[PDB]
Amino acid sequence: SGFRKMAFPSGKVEGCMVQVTCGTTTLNGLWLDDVVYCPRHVICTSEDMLNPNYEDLLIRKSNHNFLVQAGNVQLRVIGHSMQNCVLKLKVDTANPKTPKYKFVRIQPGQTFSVLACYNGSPSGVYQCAMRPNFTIKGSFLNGSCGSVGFNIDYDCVSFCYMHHMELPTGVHAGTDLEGNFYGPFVDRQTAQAAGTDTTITVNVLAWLYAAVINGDRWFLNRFTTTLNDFNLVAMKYNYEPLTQDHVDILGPLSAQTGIAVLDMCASLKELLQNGMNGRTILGSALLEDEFTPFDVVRQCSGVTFQ
Amino acid sequence: SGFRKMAFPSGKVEGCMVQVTCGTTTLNGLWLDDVVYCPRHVICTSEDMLNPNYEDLLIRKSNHNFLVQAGNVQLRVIGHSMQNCVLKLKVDTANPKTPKYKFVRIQPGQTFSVLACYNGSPSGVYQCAMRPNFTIKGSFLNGSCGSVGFNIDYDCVSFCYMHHMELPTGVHAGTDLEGNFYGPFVDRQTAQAAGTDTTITVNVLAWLYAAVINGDRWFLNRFTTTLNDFNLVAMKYNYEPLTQDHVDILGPLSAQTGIAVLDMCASLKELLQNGMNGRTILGSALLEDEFTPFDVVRQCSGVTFQ
Ligand SMILES: *[C@@H](*)C(=O)N(c1ccccc1)c1cncc(Cl)c1
Ligand SMILES: *[C@@H](*)C(=O)N(c1ccccc1)c1cncc(Cl)c1
Repeated sequence: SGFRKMAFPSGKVEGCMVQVTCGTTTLNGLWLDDVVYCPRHVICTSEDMLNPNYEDLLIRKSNHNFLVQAGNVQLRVIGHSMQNCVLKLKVDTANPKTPKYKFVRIQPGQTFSVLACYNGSPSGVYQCAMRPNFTIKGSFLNGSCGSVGFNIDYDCVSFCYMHHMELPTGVHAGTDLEGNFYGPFVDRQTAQAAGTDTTITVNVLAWLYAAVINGDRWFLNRFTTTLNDFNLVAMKYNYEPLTQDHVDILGPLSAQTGIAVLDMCASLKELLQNGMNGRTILGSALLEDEFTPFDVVRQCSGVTFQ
Repeated sequence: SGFRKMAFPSGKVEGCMVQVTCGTTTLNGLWLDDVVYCPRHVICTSEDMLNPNYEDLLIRKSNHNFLVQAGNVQLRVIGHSMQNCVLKLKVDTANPKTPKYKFVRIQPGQTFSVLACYNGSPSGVYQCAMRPNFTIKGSFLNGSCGSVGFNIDYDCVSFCYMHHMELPTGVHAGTDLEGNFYGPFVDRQTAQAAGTDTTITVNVLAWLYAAVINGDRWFLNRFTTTLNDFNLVAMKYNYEPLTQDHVDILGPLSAQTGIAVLDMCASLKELLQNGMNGRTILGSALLEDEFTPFDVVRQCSGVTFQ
């Protein structure tokens, strides 16, 4: 029992983190086989990151302008190319710690683990969700760009995020590992802002099921609701719509607890309309929306990775 | 910016986890140099864990009664001994992945990372605090016993916790790595219960400083308080006393923010007396007490580990 914001073991990713330096700019890179991936804004100085022409900045660079450090061991760069917003640095040594991996792009609503890094050295690991507005509520300081987000499935690391920037509200934006930004953000200095967010409804429902599995039942009730009537209430409280696929995905958790999905929707309705009245759910006084149905099944059932 | 429940990178500990099997009992062990550490209740069956005489149970065992698996590679046990509530299994191979380590015992109020494991295979990583009542609010299923808690300081892993059992309220108890339980718990079947807990005051204050550093200031006020007058209020709300050493420890965070410690106490007072009035602090609607002053400095300043 218990329920925690739980990340994947980070060791497989720790063995890929390196430090990339170009001029006075130092950030983090990801070393898989004989390529180091990193943000292309590694080639920018302070005045460069205003309206940068990255193609122009890159043709002015040489292989020897890039220093890659894997621990205390220097990696010789033998090739470089730009792909969207990431740089690909060909090095003369393949990483012997390369795990089985994929480059995947995730959906808003999905979760992943983040291994925060500084100067190529891992600092901490935590769980994040992709917000509906394509930002993430991360924890990142200066120098963290290049840190990656990932999921692990058995032995295989699915890299889904590379960190680039902080937005003015303190939230974070970055790219998938092909260099394509999540959401309407660019790797330059503009007035870009997050734009409005919503609560991830299916995840809140998953977490209420997590609570029932763990013995919190005070918020249950005898009422039911229709999907349409629930969706009317969700829209009023800035929750995103619930679909029949969301209902289907919640099926196993429904069947394990004996609580129909639309019955749990009725509970969520009351919670939105009445608040929590001085009580808590899984140690929280807010409706938590950063656990997916998969996350709940994994933690309340117990799947490992090798 | 941002503030997350952040664990240490787990890779150094992943390389020490093994599976230990005795009869039909399978759990997790920690392999450092040529010793595997695990709970001594590995030698108990179902009827054994009622009023077990562990000395009697152990003398009946042989080296070959213990199967240790490190991945898909079997480890030959060449010696065994009991030390308090842990078993020490001497194996014929030293773990080549042994990090620099220490066995430390932590204080209630301190935090650590937990690498949850099943069948010797890591499942997830998260942050925990030692509660004042010496339990931990973990996330553990059957088979997790033997999982360890730890902190990392540069390159050195300080192991502080080995998981043993779940108590009836869903919280968890275990030992330090010398086999000595945290709190008044025993590795047998009794009606043992957690006993009353308190909120870790110095940690709440640290977290309010974390919030100010990150831009939440709504809870600040012009009032101050004396240490004695604050401690009168804390006792009424089941917070533990704040000492002059707590005030000293909060010094750097006070100086970084320009908010005197006793001024932040005045804010906490008002928060305890008035609630949070529909607002949140660092994304939480409760006063959070599982970050130490060290945790806040590490995350809001950015220290790594190698
Ligand atoms: C990612 C990175 O290294 N950035 C810096 C920081 C300082 C000098 C050059 C580059 C960075 C950080 N945040 C946003 C952007 Cl566009 C670049
Ligand atoms: C730690 C462990 O392996 N336990 C079991 C579980 C099933 C059979 C034997 C031993 C265990 C779990 N929780 C409490 C205690 Cl005293 C033992």
